[PDB]
Amino acid sequence: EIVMTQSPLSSPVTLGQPASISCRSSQSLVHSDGNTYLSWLQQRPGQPPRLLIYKISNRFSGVPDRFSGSGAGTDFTLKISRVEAEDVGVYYCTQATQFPYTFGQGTKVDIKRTVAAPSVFIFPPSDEQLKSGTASVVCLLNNFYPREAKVQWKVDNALQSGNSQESVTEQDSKDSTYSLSSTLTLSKADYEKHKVYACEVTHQGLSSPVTKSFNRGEC
Amino acid sequence: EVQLVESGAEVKKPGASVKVSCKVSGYTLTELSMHWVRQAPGKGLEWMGGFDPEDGETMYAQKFQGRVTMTEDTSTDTAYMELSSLRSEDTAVYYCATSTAVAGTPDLFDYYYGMDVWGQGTTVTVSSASTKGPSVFPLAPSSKSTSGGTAALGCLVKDYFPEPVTVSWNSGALTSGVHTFPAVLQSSGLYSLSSVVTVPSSSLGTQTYICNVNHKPSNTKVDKKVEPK
Amino acid sequence: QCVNLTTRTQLPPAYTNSFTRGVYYPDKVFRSSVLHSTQDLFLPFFSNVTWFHAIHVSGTNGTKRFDNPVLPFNDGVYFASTEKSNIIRGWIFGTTLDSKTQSLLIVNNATNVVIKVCEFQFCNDPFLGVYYHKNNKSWMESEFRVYSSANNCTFEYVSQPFLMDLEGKQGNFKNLREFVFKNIDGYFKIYSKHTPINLVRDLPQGFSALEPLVDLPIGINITRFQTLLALHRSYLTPSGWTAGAAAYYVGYLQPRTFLLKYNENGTITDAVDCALDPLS
Ligand SMILES: *[C@@H]1O[C@H](CO)[C@@H](O[C@@H]2O[C@H](CO)[C@@H](O[C@@H]3O[C@H](CO)[C@@H](O)[C@H](O)[C@H]3NC(C)=O)[C@H](O)[C@H]2NC(C)=O)[C@H](O)[C@H]1NC(C)=O
Ligand SMILES: *[C@@H]1O[C@H](CO)[C@@H](O[C@@H]2O[C@H](CO)[C@@H](O[C@@H]3O[C@H](CO)[C@@H](O)[C@H](O)[C@H]3NC(C)=O)[C@H](O)[C@H]2NC(C)=O)[C@H](O)[C@H]1NC(C)=O
Ligand SMILES: *[C@@H]1O[C@H](CO)[C@@H](O[C@@H]2O[C@H](CO)[C@@H](O)[C@H](O)[C@H]2NC(C)=O)[C@H](O)[C@H]1NC(C)=O
Ligand SMILES: *[C@@H]1O[C@H](CO)[C@@H](O[C@@H]2O[C@H](CO)[C@@H](O)[C@H](O)[C@H]2NC(C)=O)[C@H](O)[C@H]1NC(C)=O
Ligand SMILES: *[C@@H]1O[C@H](CO)[C@@H](O)[C@H](O)[C@H]1NC(C)=O
Ligand SMILES: *[C@@H]1O[C@H](CO)[C@@H](O)[C@H](O)[C@H]1NC(C)=O
Ligand SMILES: *[C@@H]1O[C@H](CO)[C@@H](O)[C@H](O)[C@H]1NC(C)=O
Repeated sequence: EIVMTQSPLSSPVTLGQPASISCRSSQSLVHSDGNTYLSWLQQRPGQPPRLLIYKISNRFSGVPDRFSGSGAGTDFTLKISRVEAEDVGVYYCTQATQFPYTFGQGTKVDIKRTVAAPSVFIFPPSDEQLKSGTASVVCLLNNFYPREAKVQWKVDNALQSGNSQESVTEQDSKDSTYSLSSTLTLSKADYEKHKVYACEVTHQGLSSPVTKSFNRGEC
Repeated sequence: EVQLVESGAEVKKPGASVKVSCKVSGYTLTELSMHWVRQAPGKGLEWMGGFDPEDGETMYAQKFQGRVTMTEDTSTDTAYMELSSLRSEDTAVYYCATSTAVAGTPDLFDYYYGMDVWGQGTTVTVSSASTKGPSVFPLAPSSKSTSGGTAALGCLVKDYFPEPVTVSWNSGALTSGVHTFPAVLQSSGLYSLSSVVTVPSSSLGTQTYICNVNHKPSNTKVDKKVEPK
Repeated sequence: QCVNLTTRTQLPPAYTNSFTRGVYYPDKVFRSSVLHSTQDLFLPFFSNVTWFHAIHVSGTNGTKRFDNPVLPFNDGVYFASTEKSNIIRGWIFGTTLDSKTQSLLIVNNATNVVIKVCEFQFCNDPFLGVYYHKNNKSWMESEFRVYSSANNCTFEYVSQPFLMDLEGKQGNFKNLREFVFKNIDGYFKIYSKHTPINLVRDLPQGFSALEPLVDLPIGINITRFQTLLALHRSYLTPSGWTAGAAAYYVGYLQPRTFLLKYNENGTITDAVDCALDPLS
């Protein structure tokens, strides 16, 4: 069965300028009776994917006419012109031939924000987390990218990695940033023996790594 | 011109069966072709089921063949999809996508393929565990966490399967600088969330903030104060 | 169902003047070349037949106007339309067009005509819907856009369809169909004709011997009627309904006296009305 791909797997575009997503295939998608079947689904975060240019080069009802399809045969291309807000999401490129359909390798776009500096906040385990049987420390890094960044935990200064799970937020609308969190998981016996807790972050957007922490208790 | 209606959440237990429903409105079920599409979380889109405007048959994704069936109640305008012997890796949002079987007039016939309208999803979840309440740990401010351009303040919730929740961090009073994540499924089969809102710095000291940790399936509407520490 | 629609437009119902139309055989007698007079109901000659516009297009951009209002049945109706595409299907004669009274319904459904008399519960804008069924692979014609429910029906007649077209001449034909309905003493009689035509729009000048189709032993009390349109679903073309373009002519009978002239074959020819002018 078919199994195409994508191109930019991202492409944080700029305001007001056009953009280009490039699809691909591994068959010839010209279905019998000669009309090929592409579509360009747009899915917002936390919403169903709507629809955009279906059947190669067309437009769907209510699509605000900035979108343009191109290509034929095996290469295809969507092209937005002079983008703005309200176009941020993922753009799948489903085929519709050979029964067992298949969707594009996925492709997210967003705003083209400059490599700004992150901001670092750390928090320790509450007083009822001290007797919970299992505590935790968070690494509230604010503003960053999920792919070329880097979040590092410094459990009281000693680089301790390998026991962490990561949760990153989306981009903001007023700022179009990217929150970043990490979940250090150790035993109850390890989390009490300490005080000067700190989270040190290194990332491409920062000249020097940050270093924001909190003293167990105090004011 | 078409509206699709979903069917609410469904937490289940491994080995059982689950049936998901989808109500059309605007057109009738005997001129649309339904396709079901999973969304395994944080991943792409996967096809199963569907319908061939040709041969009228209802193909079945090889991946889910002999494991799922699909039936259509054309009287009440709902379509049903029954997945059986649910393994651990089937937690997904299940979309009810459709199109119109042909294109045109009574004069021109194009068997048309694809998906046009996508109906809002239901969220099944397999889990070998049960339902638990909260584990709220109010992440107390700090010395230099506060007294800046903006502060930071949060609560920490681990090892729970209440499913949803809310956070808010108050009663609709706070909404500035709060960053949330997509929870998670620890290796034991439990969740672990951190919701630490970058609040303003000028408001603390005169009025502390509260996380409203409300667990509607567990019915543990605990609202913990987070006194700066 | 019951998807209301109408807009508002309507302007003044375009009037016209049928010259000599609507002479139905006022009996079941075979006759030779004689002169026959008859007091009955007829359409008086040179009358003011109203020209109603159905789905109505306007030179500018799409725009379709809908306006087939219910009309008075008075004592009898001369119905006529040209319509090369079968977009007229039938009529829904009745009293209140609701429950608590019965209603007659004629649908055409071009393989078999079928008539019912139920206590229907019509929408305020009835029409047949045409769609595609995805099984039987064939465009079916479900009638549930007309009425909600049909219970207590006390009749059901089936028969080869009335509106049998032909054309097959790429134009120049236009096949003017006429019908005359009259309802007396607990019966319901329909008279019909199909005629080739070549005039531009309006009624021609010749004679038409409308011979009877049926007679229905009903006994229903009728005082108001309407006409059924067959709108189809639009699909992937940017409600989703409204086929074609249509119009029909309506004019009401009155009791008059005519002097019909028979052929040697047994068919009429020229009808003389006593009442038109002093010469007549
Ligand atoms: C034009 O109108 C006709 C009158 O309604 C339609 O003819 C009949 O349609 C029925 C279904 O719509 C056919 O099946 C019948 O269904 C009932 C339902 O419960 C059964 O009782 C009957 O026994 C069953 N009849 C048979 C023979 O199985 C009728 O067969 C059919 N009659 C004929 C003579 O065709 C036409 O379908 C309609 N035209 C179109 C295009 O829809
Ligand atoms: C088809 O037409 C029928 C003719 O009217 C309707 O049947 C009528 O339903 C009434 C109830 O809604 C019956 O009322 C009964 O009236 C008698 C005397 O009038 C009383 O003694 C009874 O108590 C009373 N029963 C009830 C339950 O109120 C009428 O008798 C009955 N008519 C006949 C001739 O039987 C049907 O309603 C109609 N079909 C539908 C679906 O509405
Ligand atoms: C046939 O039905 C009509 C009802 O539409 C009856 O005609 C008159 O209807 C008006 C309402 O528009 C009533 O106010 C009158 O009272 C009705 N006429 C009479 C004489 O009562 C008509 O009577 C019915 N015919 C029969 C034989 O019952
Ligand atoms: C009816 O009248 C017509 C003309 O007055 C006659 O029909 C013609 O019949 C002859 C047969 O000898 C044909 O060759 C002609 O082509 C017919 N013309 C038309 C217009 O039909 C007929 O004789 C009359 N009598 C009947 C039909 O019984
Ligand atoms: C349209 O139809 C609806 C019922 O479907 C009715 O409530 C409404 O008053 C109607 N409006 C007009 C202008 O006909
Ligand atoms: C037909 O009726 C209209 C009513 O407005 C009138 O103006 C016209 O003169 C009438 N025509 C005839 C031939 O009676
Ligand atoms: C058409 O559909 C009816 C039921 O909807 C079925 O009984 C009949 O066999 C079908 N005919 C064809 C030719 O598919």
